[PDB]
Amino acid sequence: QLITVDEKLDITTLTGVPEEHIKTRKVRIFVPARNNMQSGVNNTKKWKMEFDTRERWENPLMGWASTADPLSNMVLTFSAKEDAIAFAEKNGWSYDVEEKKVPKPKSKSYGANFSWNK
Amino acid sequence: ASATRVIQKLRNWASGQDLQAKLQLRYQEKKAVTPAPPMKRWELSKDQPYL
Amino acid sequence: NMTLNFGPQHPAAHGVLRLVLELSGEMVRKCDPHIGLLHRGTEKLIEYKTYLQALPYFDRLDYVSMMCNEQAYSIAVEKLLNIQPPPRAQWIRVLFGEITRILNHIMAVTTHALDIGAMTPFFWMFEEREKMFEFYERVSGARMHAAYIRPGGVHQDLPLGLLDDIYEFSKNFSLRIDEVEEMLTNNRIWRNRTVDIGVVTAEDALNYGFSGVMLRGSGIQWDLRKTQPYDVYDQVEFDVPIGSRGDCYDRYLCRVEEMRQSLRIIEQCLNKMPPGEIKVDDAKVSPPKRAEMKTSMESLIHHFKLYTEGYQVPPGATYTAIEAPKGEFGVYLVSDGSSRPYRCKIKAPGFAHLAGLDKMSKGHMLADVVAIIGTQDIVFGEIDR
Amino acid sequence: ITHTGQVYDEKDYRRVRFVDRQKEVNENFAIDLIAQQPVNEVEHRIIACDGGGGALGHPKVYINLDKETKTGTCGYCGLQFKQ
Amino acid sequence: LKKTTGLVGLAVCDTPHERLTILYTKTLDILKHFPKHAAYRKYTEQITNEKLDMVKAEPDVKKLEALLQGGEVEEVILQAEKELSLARKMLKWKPWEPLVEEPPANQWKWPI
Amino acid sequence: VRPRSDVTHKQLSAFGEYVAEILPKYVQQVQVSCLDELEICIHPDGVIPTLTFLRDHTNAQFKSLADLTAVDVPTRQNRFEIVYNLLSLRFNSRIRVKTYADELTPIDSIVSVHIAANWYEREVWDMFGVFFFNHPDLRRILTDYGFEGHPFRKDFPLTGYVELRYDDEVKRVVAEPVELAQEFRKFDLNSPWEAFPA
Amino acid sequence: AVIPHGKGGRSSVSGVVATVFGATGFLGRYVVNHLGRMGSQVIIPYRCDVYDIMHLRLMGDLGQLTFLEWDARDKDSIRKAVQHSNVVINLIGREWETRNFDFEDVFVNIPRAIAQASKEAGVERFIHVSHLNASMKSSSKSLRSKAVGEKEVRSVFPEAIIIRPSDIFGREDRFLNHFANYRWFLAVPLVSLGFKTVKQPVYVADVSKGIVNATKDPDAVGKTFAFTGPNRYLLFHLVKYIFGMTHRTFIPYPLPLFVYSWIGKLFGLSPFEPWTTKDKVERIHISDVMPTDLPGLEDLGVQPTPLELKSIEVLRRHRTYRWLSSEIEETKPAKTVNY
Amino acid sequence: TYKYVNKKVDMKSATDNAARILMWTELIRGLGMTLSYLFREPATINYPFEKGPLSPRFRGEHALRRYPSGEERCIACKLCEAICPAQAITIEAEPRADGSRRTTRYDIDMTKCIYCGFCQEACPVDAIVEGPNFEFSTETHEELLYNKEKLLNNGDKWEAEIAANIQADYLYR
Amino acid sequence: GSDRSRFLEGKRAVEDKNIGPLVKTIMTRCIQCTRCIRFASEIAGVDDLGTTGRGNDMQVGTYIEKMFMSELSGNVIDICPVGALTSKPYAFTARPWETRKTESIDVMDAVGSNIVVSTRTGEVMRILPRMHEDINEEWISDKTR
Amino acid sequence: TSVKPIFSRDLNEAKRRVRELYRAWYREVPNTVHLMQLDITVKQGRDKVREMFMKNAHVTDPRVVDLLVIKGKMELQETIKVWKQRTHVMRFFHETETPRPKDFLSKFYMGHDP
Amino acid sequence: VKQDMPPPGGYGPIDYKRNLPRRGLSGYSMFAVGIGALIFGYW
Ligand SMILES: NC(=O)C1=CN([C@@H]2O[C@H](COP(=O)(O)OP(=O)(O)OC[C@H]3O[C@@H](n4cnc5c(N)ncnc54)[C@H](OP(=O)(O)O)[C@@H]3O)[C@@H](O)[C@H]2O)C=CC1
Ligand code: SF4
Ligand code: SF4
Ligand code: SF4
Ligand SMILES: [Zn+2]
Repeated sequence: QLITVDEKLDITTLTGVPEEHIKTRKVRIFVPARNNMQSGVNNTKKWKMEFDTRERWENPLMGWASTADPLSNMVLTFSAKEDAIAFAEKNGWSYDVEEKKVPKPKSKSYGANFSWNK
Repeated sequence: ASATRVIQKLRNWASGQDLQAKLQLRYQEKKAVTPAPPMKRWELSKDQPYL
Repeated sequence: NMTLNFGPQHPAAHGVLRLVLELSGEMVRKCDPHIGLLHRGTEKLIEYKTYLQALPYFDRLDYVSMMCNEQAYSIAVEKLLNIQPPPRAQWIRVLFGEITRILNHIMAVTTHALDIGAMTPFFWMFEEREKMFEFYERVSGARMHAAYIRPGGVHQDLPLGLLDDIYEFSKNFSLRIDEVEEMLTNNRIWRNRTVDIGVVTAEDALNYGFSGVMLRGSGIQWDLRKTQPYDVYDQVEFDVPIGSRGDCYDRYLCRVEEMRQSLRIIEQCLNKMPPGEIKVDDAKVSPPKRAEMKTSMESLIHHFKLYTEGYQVPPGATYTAIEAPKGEFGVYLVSDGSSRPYRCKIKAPGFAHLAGLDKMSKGHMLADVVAIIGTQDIVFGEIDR
Repeated sequence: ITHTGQVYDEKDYRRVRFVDRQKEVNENFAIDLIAQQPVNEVEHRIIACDGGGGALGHPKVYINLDKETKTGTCGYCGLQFKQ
Repeated sequence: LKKTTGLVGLAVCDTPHERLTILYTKTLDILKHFPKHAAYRKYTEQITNEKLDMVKAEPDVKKLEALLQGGEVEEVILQAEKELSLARKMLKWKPWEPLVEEPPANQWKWPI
Repeated sequence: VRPRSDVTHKQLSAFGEYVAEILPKYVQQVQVSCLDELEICIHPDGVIPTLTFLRDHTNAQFKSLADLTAVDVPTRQNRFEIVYNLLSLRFNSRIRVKTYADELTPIDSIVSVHIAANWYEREVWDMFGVFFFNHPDLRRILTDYGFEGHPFRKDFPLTGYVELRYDDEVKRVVAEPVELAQEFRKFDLNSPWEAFPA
Repeated sequence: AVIPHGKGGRSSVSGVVATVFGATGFLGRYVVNHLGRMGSQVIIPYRCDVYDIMHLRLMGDLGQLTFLEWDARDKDSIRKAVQHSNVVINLIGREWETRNFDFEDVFVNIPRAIAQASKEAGVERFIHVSHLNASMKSSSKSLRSKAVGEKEVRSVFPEAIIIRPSDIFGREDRFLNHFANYRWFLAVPLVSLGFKTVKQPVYVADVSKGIVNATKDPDAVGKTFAFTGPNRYLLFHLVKYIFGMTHRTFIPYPLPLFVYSWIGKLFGLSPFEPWTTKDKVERIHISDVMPTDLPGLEDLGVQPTPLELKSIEVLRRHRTYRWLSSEIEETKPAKTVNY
Repeated sequence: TYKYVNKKVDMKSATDNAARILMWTELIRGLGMTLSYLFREPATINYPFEKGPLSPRFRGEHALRRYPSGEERCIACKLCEAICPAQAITIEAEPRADGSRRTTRYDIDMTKCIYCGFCQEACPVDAIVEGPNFEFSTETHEELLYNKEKLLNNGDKWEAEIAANIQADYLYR
Repeated sequence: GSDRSRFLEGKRAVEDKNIGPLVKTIMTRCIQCTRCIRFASEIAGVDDLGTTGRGNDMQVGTYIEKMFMSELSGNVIDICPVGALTSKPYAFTARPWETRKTESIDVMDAVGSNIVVSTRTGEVMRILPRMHEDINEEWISDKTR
Repeated sequence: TSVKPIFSRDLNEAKRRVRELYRAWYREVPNTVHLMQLDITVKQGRDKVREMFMKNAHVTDPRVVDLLVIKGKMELQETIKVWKQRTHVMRFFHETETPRPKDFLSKFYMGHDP
Repeated sequence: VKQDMPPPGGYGPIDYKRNLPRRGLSGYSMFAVGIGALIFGYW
C-alpha cells in the first residue's frame, strides 16, 4: 500500500552536494536565445537551467583561466518549464524562471513594398 | 642467424624442428513464434575435428 | 578465516586488484574482488565529447586489445547513422582485428605463465608482439592506442608495403606458438597447476554472463563472429575452438587455438583484400581528403564542420557487440540528434568474468586464485571504465 | 622580447621564473619575415595562392590584384602581390 | 549410449524419452489451471503438446534431438522443467491480469 | 545504406507481440527499431516477471544478461531508465527490456533471475543512485570508499567537488574542494539549423 | 603587489612572494606548507642536494615553488633570491656549530646579510627568527649569539618582525623526540632530577601559522612576538610523559650539569651531527622566560595547541609492537606547573 | 565450424607412459627448447647507439611549422583547440599589426595531451604537426607545458624531417 | 547541400573597401543576398549601401568610398549571414563555439535593449543583440556593442 | 503525495532504524580509532557521528530517511572492516582544510562571490 | 595512387597447425639402457 507525504520531494540530502553549493547557488531556467549571427532556430527550442556564474581568476604560471566553482559548466536541458522547476525544488537550488519569448507573427508580402504610395 | 652450422644443429636437435626456416631475426489457435529460427548446431571442422 | 588484501600492487595480480580474501589455512574461503581502482570516468567523459573525439577513449578501455575495441564503437556509430564502411576498410578492420586478437592472446597466455612462474614464454612472444606493434605504428602512427579504426572506416589506407610484412610475420609466427606449447601445453607441471582449477559448468557460465572463451571453454558453442557476423568476418572461414572439461588448462588450449585460427583469418585477408577506398564517401560522416578540402569549397565547409562540431548522429539507441579477444565487447550508445553522445555504457567482457571469481575459486589455495585471474584475461581498464 | 613582446616585468611576480634558467624567445621573428618577402608581380587581374605546393600549402584562394594601389595579400601567407 | 554431453556440467540422462515424457505431461497438467483464455496457457500448451507428440513419435534419441532441436536431449529436459518452474511461478504472478498502471506521460519519449 | 534483412524485422516484431500478449500486465510499449532490435518496455513491477519469462520460456530462451544500465533523463519524472540487454544463444537473438525508476523509488533486483546482475546493479547504485531491493550485497563498486554523490547523474559536475593531494603537515592524503587550473572549456556545439528528418 | 584572486585553496593567488632560506629544515617544512597552501609565491634557497629538497616540491601548485642554489659565504646568492620576493622569512639555525659555520654565523652573521639585502631589494617585511629566552647573557653560546643578532637585524631591516618561539615539538622534533631518544641510556640523566626545569613546548604548526600570518598582517611590523604555548611544564613531567606515551620505562637520574656539559662535549665531538651537544644540554636545562608582555600565537591568529593533543602522533614511532596501539585518553596526561 | 581443443592399456602404451612419468621426458623436452634459443642471436638493440624503427606517421612530439618564407603557418582558426580530445591546446588570438591573423598565445599542455594526432589531422594550413621526436622527458612538470615559442622552436629544429615525413604521407591523407 | 564540388573552373574576387572603423567588409565573401541594402534602408534610414553592376561582378558596396556612418551600423554584421563584412574590433579574438553566452541588459542607453554578453575564459569578447519584441527587436546601438 | 514506501511506512518506523544505526556507530567509534590508529579521541569521534547524524536531522520524509540509513549502514560496513583506510576516515574530520568564515564582513574582505 | 594490395596470384600459404614432433626413444628401450647401467655399476 502507498503512503502519504505532502513534503515537496527534496532529496538534497541524498544528492551528495557540498552544503555551500546548495544554499548559495541560484540557477536560472531560460530558453536559450539565438545568436543573432545565425538565423536557425533549432537552439531556441528546449528549456535549459544554468547555475549562476562564479570566479574565473587568471592562472599565474600559464595565464589559463582557472575556476573554483564545480557547477559552472553544468547546464541541464529540460523539455518543459514545469519539469525544470521540479528539478530545482527537489535538488534544493533556488530558481528564477524566465518566460519563453517567441517572435511575434509578422505580416509580410512582396507586393506591399512595391507600393509607391507607401 | 650466423649459426656456423654446428650451433644451428644443436639448435635443430634440441628444438626438434628447423628454426632456420622460421628465424627470430627478420631480414630484408495462433502459432507460438520464437524470436528467430533455432540456430543450427555448428559442423565439426573437417581439416581437424580434434587437436 | 584470515582476512588479507591480495593487494593493489601485487606482482601477480594483473594491474591493481584488491582481492580481499578470507583464507582458511591456505584455502581461500571467500573471494570479494574490489574494483574501481582504475575507474577513471570513461563513460561520463564521453557524454561531453563529440563522436570522433570519444574514439580515442575506446582504445584505452581495454588497451591490450587496442583496436578490436575501436571496431565496436565504429560499428555502433555506423549503425546509428545507417552508414556502412567501404569494402577495403572492412577487410582492414578484420585484418587488424585479428592481429589484435593474437596480441591479446600472447598477452593473456604469457602473462598467465609469468604469474604461474614460467618467465621464458613471455620474452619469446613479446618479441613477436613487438613486431606486430610495428604494424600498428606503420599503419596508424602509434604503437598502441592507434585511433586507426574510426566510425566510418579506417583513417588512412595501409602503407604501401605493409601487407607483405604482415605476411612474413604470419608465415612464421606459427612456429613461435609451437615453441611455447612444447614448454607448457604438455609440461608435466603446467597441467597440474591449471588442470581441474576453476571448472565452470555450462549452465552457470551462461547464467553469470561469462560470454567469451570462458563460455567456449565449457563447451557452449558461441562466437559472435559466426553467430552474428560483423564486418566481413562472414566472408572468411575459421573454426571456433570449443572446449570440453572446461578448466584453466582447457581454456588456455582454446586461446592458443584462436591464435592459430586468427593466422588462418589473417592469411585470407591478405589473399583477398579489395582495391577501393578506406572511408565512406559521405563527407557528411567521413572527413574530406586533404587535397579536396584545400581545393573545393564544399570540402572545406565539410572539414570545418566535421572537426569543430561533429557527425550529428540521428536520434536512437543501439547495443552492438563484437567478439573482442577477451569476450563480448558491446557499446550501448544512446544518442540524441546532437553531435556528442548521451550515454555510452561499455559492456566489458571482464565485469562479468571477475564476478565469477567467487563462484570459480571456492575451496582453492592462494596459488589457485593467481591462476584463475589469469584465465579470465582481466584488464582492469575494461572492468573499471 | 617575444613575438607579441611578452615582458614579464622588473616588478612582476613571475619574472622570478627565469632566474637561473633562460627564456624561450624567437630569432627571425615572423612579423618581419614576410615583410622581407618580395612582391610577387603578376599579369592577371586575379591570382591564386596555393601557398606553394598544393596539398602541402593552404586552402587555395584567389586574390584580386586589381588595384596597384594595394598589393593583394593572401590572408594565409601574408604575401603581397604586385599586379 | 553417448559417453557425455558437450556442456561440461550436464550429465547423460539414460531413459531420456521417459524423463521428457514425465516432465512434458506434468507441465501440461499445471497449465490446466491457468485461466482458460490466458495467453500463456494457449501458447505453451501448443509448444509442449508438439514437443511430446514428437517425443512419443520418435523412438531414436538422435533423430529426436533433430526434431525438436534442443541440441543434446539433456538440454531439452532442463528447458522443459525450467518452463515447468516458470509455469508454477506465473500462476502465482498472475501476468494474464490487466496492465499494472499506464506509464507517466512522456516517460517513453526519447528525443529530448 | 546498411544491409537490412527484412526477414528479421518481421520475426522480431512477431515475437514482440508474442511477449505483449503473454504478459499483457507489465508490458507498456513494444517496438522493433529500424536497427532491427526489440525493446520491450515494462512497468518497474514487471522486472522480475518479464525477465524470468524470457530466461525460462521454450519459445524465448534469453539466458545471459549482456548489460544493465541506467540512462538519466533529468526532464523525465522517473529520472532513470534502467535498460537490461539480454541474449539468446538458442535463437541467436536479443531483446532489451527497459523500465523507469525515480531516485527514491527502488527497482527489484534480478540477481535471482541472472546472477550476472549482482555486479551491474551495484554499478547502477554507485553511479546513478537507483536502489535494488533484495540485492545480496549492494555497495559502491566503482567510486572511492568515502565518495559522496552519485557520479553519472547528469546533475553531477564532471570534475566533481573533491580532489586529493598529499599534505606534509598531516602526512596523509587529504581531500580539498576541487580547484582546477584550466576549467573544462565548455564548447557549445549544437548548430541552430536542423536536418529535415528524412 | 599581487591582487589576491581565487577561492582560497591551491591553484589560487594570495600575492606573497617570500624567500624562506631555511626551508629545508624542521620548521621550514611547515612554513612552506602554509605559504604553499595559501597560494603564495615561495622562493626556497637551498644548499642541500636536490634529492633532499624533493619533499618540498609536492607542496604548492605548478609554479608556486622556485628553488635557488645558494651559499652562505657568497653575498651574491642572497642578493638574487630576494630580487623578486616581497616577504623574507629567516629560519637559519643549528645546534652544533659546524666546522665552517659557528653560532654567530648561523644566527647573527648570516641572518644579518640576508635582511640587509632584503632591504636593498625593497621587501615589504622581514621576519627573523631567534630563540625564545635568548637573553643576551644566557648560558648557551647559542642563546647569547641569537640575541646578539636580533640586535643587528633591527639595524639592517628595522622592524623586521622577529619571532622567538619556545621549545618546538612536532613530528621530527628535537624537544620531544630527543628525550624519547634517551632510551639508549637506560636511565635518564636530568639535573635537579628533571625538576627546576620549567619549559613550555609549542607545536611546529602553531609556530608556522603564526609566522605566515605575520607576513599577511599589518600589526606585526616592529614587533617581537614570542610564540610560547598553551601550558608550561617542569621538565620532569615532560620527560616522563614522553616516556609515558612511548610506553618505555623512566629512570630519572640526577647528574651534575657540570659533568653533563661534558657528556654533551662527547657527543659534540662526534663528526656526524652530534646526537647531543654542550650547548643543547645547557639549553635543555635552561628554564623558559615568563609570559612577560610579548604578544602571542593567538595574537597572530593561531590559538596555541596543547602538547598532549598531538603528542600521540610525534611519539608513536617510538613505541613497540603492541604499545603502538595505545591512544592518549586512556593514557594519563601529566600535571601543569606554571611556577 | 567448431573444433574440440581437448576432446581426448597395452604394456607398451603403459610402459611408455611410465617411461615418461619416471624419466621426466616431457620436462627434458622443455629444457631442449630453451637451450636452442640460448644459441639464437638475441633481438635487443643498443638503445642510444641503435634506434627502434619508427615510420613517417609516428606522432611523437608536437611542433608548429612555418612557411619557407618565414611566416608561421598557424592562422588561429582554433579548430585544433576544438577537436583536441583532452582540452590540451589553449589558443587566444588578435590581429597582428600586419593586419593578418596570428595566435598571441598557443599552449599545448603535453601532460594533458594524449598524442591522438587529430590536431595533425584538423589543421587546414597544417601548422601543428606531430613531430618525430619521442625523447623529450623533462625533470620538471612546468617544462612539459609548452607555449608558442617552444613549439615554434621545436618546429624550426625538426622542420627538415617533419617536411620529409609529411612529404612521404600526404598522398595517403 | 551536397557532399562535393564540381566547380572545376576558376573563382572570382572583389576588392575590399572601407565601410568604416567598425565593420570589416572582406566582401569577396558576399552572396549578393541584399539584406544589408535593405537594413541600411529600411531599418536604418541610411540608404547608402547599394548594388553596383550586373552579372557575376554585382558587388554590394558603396559606389564612392563614403563610410557607413550611422547608429544601428553594427547590426549589418549580425544580419549578413556570410562573414563578408564582420566586426573589426572583434576581428580574430575568438571563435563562437568557445564563447559562453550570458543574457543581460543594455545600460549605455535608457531603452534598456536586451543583449547577450559573449565571454571567453572570463573577459567579455563581444556583446550582440538578443531579441525582445517590445524593447530592442534583434537590434542594438553602435555604442552598446 | 501518494508515494510507495521503501522500508518504513511512517517516519516513526523509520526513526527506529536511525536509532539502531546510531547505536552501531556509537559502539564502533572506539574500535576504529584503535584499529586505524587514528589520532582522534573516541569522545571526539562519537561527536562526529553525532554531527553527521544531526546534519540531516531536518528530514521528515519517510522514504528519504530510509535511504539515508541504507547509505549510513553501508558506510559503517566499510569502516567496520578496514576497507576505509585512515585517510578515508579522517576526511570526515576535515582536518587539513582551512575553515571559511561565514561573517559577511569576512567574506567581503576575501571573496568576489560569497 | 598505388594501393598496397596482395601480390598478384595471392600470397603463399601459411601454417595454422601445430607441427609439434612426437619424437622419443621407446619406453622399453629407455628402461633397458638404464637398468643395464645399474647392473654394470653394481658389478
Ligand atoms: N625547534 C627548535 O629547536 C627551535 C628553533 N628555533 C629557530 O627556528 C629556526 C628553524 O628551526 P629548525 O627548522 O628546527 O632548524 P634546523 O636545524 O631544521 O635548520 C633550519 C634551516 O636552517 C638551514 N641552515 C642551518 N645551518 C645553515 C648554514 N650554516 N647555512 C645555510 N643554511 C643553514 C637548514 O638548511 P640545511 O640543513 O640544508 O643547511 C634548515 O633548512 C632555527 O633557525 C632556530 O633558530 C627557535 C626555537 C626552537
Ligand atoms: S589549426 Fe592549424 S592553423 Fe588553425 S589554429 Fe590550430 S594550428 Fe593554427
Ligand atoms: S594530439 Fe590529440 S590531444 Fe595532443 S593536442 Fe593534438 S589533439 Fe589535442
Ligand atoms: S548582406 Fe552580407 S552578403 Fe548579403 S549582401 Fe550585404 S554583404 Fe553581401
Ligand atoms: Zn597564401
